[PDB]
Amino acid sequence: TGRMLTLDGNPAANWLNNARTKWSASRADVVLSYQQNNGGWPKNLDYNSVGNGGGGNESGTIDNGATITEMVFLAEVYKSGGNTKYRDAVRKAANFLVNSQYSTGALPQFYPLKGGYSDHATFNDNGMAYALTVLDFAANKRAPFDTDVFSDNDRTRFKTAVTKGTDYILKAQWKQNGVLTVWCAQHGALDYQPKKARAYELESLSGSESVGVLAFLMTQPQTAEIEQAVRAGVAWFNSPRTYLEGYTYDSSLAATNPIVPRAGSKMWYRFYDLNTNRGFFSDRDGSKFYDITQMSLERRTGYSWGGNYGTSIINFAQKVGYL
Repeated sequence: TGRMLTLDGNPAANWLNNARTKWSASRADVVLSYQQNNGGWPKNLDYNSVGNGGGGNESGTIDNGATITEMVFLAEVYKSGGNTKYRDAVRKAANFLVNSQYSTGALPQFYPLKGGYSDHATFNDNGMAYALTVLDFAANKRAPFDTDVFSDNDRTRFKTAVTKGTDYILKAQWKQNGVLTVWCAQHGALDYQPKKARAYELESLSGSESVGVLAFLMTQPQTAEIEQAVRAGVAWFNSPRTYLEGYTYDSSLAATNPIVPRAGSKMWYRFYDLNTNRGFFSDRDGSKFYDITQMSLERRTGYSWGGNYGTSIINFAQKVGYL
């Protein structure tokens, strides 16, 4: 309606609403106990298995759902139970995210900056896209942030951060021989270029992370340029030059080859070549190759090299008429 798309079925919104009750509410004190003084969480943790934390002075991170998940969860616990220590934790977390943001809008994996690939704009593990989703829900007074947790001035700051992040995403979207496509799992914070991360994470279009970036963009006012960018990304996911036809990724078969023939099924690669759009593989030696059986056993079983990534964004695009 107008230039706003529904949030019903939006993958980023679904992640956020699920995060509100990710753990038992009785785990709130254990979650709180790991928050660093800068407002971020230090690592991804399983709060159903760990003991009490002891705070700390290390860098915060958005690796593997950290910080963004905890802050949404604690905002909901505050909404439901009224204990202001949780409100205060959420305030520190939102400030952490904004403090981490580069002038260009990029969000790093770790902050304060640790050097290496963690400094890059990090789409990996839905980090930057879902962090911007959290800030956008906060900016727009959406539950669980419709309590007294934030002021009007806070929301103005968050809207600015979301706008900068959107600008970053639009500038980083990869032009493949003149055609707008999608994003690498990480890009240069200042130069917008695709970057490597770990040895086996090469410069590429990301089949895994580009879904969440498109979902975040679909939460925003659909300007002419944003509509074009989203339609381009969806068209890339829905192209026979991108998906593998009559295949699925079965991780139970990873001992030799998880990419297997299957009727009525499409598969997306985790990594595509920036220029040729060929699905590819890597390994701990940083090599680039096209036959997954050439990979070390530990990397083929220890990391997913493809999946059903496109399904959720293509179905959502169909729902809202973006095909």
